[PDB]
Amino acid sequence: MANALASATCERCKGGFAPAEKIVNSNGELYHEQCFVCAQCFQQFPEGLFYEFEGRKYCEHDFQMLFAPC
Amino acid sequence: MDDIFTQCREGNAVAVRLWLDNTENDLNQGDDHGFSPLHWACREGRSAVVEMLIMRGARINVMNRGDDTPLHLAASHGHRDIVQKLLQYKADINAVNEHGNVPLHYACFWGQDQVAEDLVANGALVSICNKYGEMPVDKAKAPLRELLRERAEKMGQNLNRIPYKDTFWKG
Ligand SMILES: [Zn+2]
Ligand SMILES: [Zn+2]
Repeated sequence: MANALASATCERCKGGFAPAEKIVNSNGELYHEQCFVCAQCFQQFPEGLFYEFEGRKYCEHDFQMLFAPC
Repeated sequence: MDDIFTQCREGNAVAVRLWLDNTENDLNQGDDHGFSPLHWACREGRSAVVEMLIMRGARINVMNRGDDTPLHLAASHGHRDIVQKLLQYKADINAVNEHGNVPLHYACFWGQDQVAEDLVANGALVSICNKYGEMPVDKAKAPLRELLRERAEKMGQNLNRIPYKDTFWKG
C-alpha cells in the first residue's frame, strides 16, 4: 500500500513535517522548533522567540551584543 | 554605505588592500565592539586579502569581544580553502570559546563533512560530547545519514570490546 505522506520540510534540518505538528514559520521559511536554536544558545530557544543576524541566528539578546555595545 | 569598510567587502579586494597599506599604521582600528579587520575579513571569504593580514602579524588565537575565535567563524563561513590554511596555522581547535563550542560542532551545525574530517583528522575526536552530548554524531544521527556514522564509529567506537582494567583487578 505504501504511504509516506510527508510534505513541507525544515528550512534548516530539511526534515519533513506534517505541518500542524511541529513546524515553525518565521518570515515565510519553515523551521522545526528544533531548528529554532540560538547559534550561541543553539539549544532550543525557550518560548520559541528567535532573531536572525548575518547568517547566524541569536536570541535578540545576544544578537544585540554582537550587533551593539553592552 | 560604510565608506571603505562597505566598499571593501564590495569584492574590490584591491580597495581593502589599498587602505590596509596605512603608511602610518592606524587605520588598523577594529570597531567600537572591538571587532578586528581580520574578524570581518575571516567571514568575508576573500582568502587573499585576509591571508596577507595574518602574515602581517595578526594571530589566529584572538577572541572577539563577544568571545568568538576565527576558527568558529571560519567554519561558520563555509570556505573549505580558508579553513585548511586557517586551521593549519596554529591548530587552535584545541582552544574553544567560553561555551566550549569546538570548530567541529559548528562545522556540522551547517553541513561541512570534508572540513569536519580535517578537524578530527588531528585528534579532536568527533565523540567529544559537548555540554549535553550535543555532538555531530547526534546532529548526524538525526538526518539518519549513517554514512559518516559508520566512518565515525569505524574509527574506534562501534566495535568497542568491553573496557576493563578498572573494576576487578584490586579492590
Ligand atoms: Zn528541522
Ligand atoms: Zn541566544
